[PDB]
Amino acid sequence: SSQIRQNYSTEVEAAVNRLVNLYLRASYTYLSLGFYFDRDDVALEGVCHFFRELAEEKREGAERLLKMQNQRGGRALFQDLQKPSQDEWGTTPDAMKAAIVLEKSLNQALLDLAALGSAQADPHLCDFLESHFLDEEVKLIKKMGDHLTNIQRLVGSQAGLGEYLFERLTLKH
Amino acid sequence: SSQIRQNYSTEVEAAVNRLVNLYLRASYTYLSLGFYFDRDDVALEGVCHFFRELAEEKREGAERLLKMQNQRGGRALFQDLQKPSQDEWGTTPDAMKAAIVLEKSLNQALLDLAALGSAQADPHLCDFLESHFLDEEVKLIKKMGDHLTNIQRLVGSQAGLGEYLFERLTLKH
Amino acid sequence: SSQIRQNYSTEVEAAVNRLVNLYLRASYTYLSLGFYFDRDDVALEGVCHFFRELAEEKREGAERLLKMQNQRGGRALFQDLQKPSQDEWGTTPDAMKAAIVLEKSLNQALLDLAALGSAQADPHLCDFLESHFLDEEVKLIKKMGDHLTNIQRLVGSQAGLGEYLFERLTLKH
Amino acid sequence: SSQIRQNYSTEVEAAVNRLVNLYLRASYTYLSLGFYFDRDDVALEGVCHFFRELAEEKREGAERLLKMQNQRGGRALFQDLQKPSQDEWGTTPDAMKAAIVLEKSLNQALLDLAALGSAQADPHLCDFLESHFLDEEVKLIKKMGDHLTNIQRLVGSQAGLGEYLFERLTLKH
Repeated sequence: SSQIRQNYSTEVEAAVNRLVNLYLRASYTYLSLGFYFDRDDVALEGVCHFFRELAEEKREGAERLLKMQNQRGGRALFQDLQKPSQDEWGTTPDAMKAAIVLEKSLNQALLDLAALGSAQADPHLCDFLESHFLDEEVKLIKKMGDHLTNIQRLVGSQAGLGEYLFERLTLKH
Repeated sequence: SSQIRQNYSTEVEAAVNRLVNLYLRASYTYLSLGFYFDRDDVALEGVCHFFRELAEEKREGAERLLKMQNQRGGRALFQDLQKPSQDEWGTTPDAMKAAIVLEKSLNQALLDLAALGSAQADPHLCDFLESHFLDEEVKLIKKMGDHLTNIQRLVGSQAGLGEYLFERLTLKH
Repeated sequence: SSQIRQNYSTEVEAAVNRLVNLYLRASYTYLSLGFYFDRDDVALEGVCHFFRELAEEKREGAERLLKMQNQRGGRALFQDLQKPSQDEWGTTPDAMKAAIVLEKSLNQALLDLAALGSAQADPHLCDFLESHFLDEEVKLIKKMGDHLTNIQRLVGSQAGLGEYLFERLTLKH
Repeated sequence: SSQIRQNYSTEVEAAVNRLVNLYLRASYTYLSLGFYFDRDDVALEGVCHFFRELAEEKREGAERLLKMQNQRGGRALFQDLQKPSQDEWGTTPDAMKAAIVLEKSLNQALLDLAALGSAQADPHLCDFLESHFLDEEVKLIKKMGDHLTNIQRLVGSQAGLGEYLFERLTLKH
């Protein structure tokens, strides 16, 4: 039951639950990406840390959504978290490309929820999504695109050398 | 006169004045609630302080609206502030329920103004309302619902004991 | 490939992957438990925080296992994370009982891995499991049993009052 | 003579003496590796320091074993320290490979002693070996494998450039 629910549609409530699942799935994907780069036969620790920090960010996104669900008087419903799409993630550009695909899919889900909010005349969604979700997503995707461009520039020259240099000189330690 | 008014409809200007009256009326209601709980035959000071702090918040809301009215080149018009709906506010759950009804009515007024802003293509209202009003309202109502649930849980067990414990252990001192 | 794997059986490698899945599933279960207690019609925030902190601990356990998997030259393989067993978790004693069942199942999995390590003459597992896993589990289960005993003592007297008092006076804020 | 020896087999006592010799031999090998990289016609100082620090670690391991030998009432017996297997150590990947072979041989000796401890029902060996020896060895070998993977990635691109970059950007100064 809820004594507080007001102007909160069943459609939005369901979309929010779906988005929680998407963020948690993304977090899981990033966990797998991070540990792949920590393999002794891959050993690019800056990439390990980059993806692990993304896993944390996506889990935090999911938690923000769940907190909002309860604030509005909606009810969290969890579904299975499907395993990541790959067991091994190939080269650094392969992984960065996969990350961008993943982020674009999350962004589209956010765009769809924003549209739904407008269609349902639910202006709280405007405050909720605009900064911590939509703006963060635009910023993250820009950073990922920038990273992809740098690694592509580097591996065009020499692949092994390029991947090492990117990990040492772009990624944080 | 105004040398600055731009894209600010008479409808929005009027709605803003009405909302000022609603916030001030809410502030007045909370003043009465607070002092009721300070009666020597009620004597639940945590509840006194909870409602007095709400009275302050609602007055602050009204002042934010009036500042915005002037920023846009609209003109503040004040009306009588109707006395609160009750002279005595019953039990703690009675009062918390009354507070929630009051807050839901303010929230609906905010929702109506947000809708009007969209209908009038007045995007400044989006920035203005989203955080200090719509988000604050969602957060406040969640807190009130949580409080009501706790006091209901307690007075289901034993009323006197329950009201005392809630005031001592949930409410701030 | 691995250039480092030594004395690390395929059986242990598989068991470790299974245990990662179990820890992540437990983390997910605790996420659901925590948010259930944050519902406006439940509103027991000490219980919210207790389970959320457990969710963090279980995720940390999974990450420790994955780090060890790579240290040994094994290969992480992720599977679907099955949704928690319930959508709503009943009373505080209901939830604490469910937590204990969950923890006992993790503990049994740890016991099985310890046995396997001994059977495979893999003494690194002795150092790895003993403190951060086996000892932490014993300590956690003792705390949970203590909590269950306290809430049972309280709800035997008066249920609503008992659950409120436990949340206020035992659980951390 | 000893007035303290209890549950300490002659087999374990002998194995411990052998392991002291193995650690000291490893320390000696690392001394030679370090100074090879300090040759003016090699001049990779990060590699000098990496191997010198390993020489220190192995000597410390030997000293820990000797302290334990006396704590148990066993008697240290020293044998000749055979000279390292090479006078010159080739390329950085050549040396890193040689280090890994060396470490795997020490690890196997530790595994054998752990097995012997279990066979002799000598549980003090469990506490003694688990962290400072078995866990340290797993961690060290992971680091070495990671290093080998990075240098292999680099020298696959361009050997001279690769060895220089690894020394400058991976190894500590």
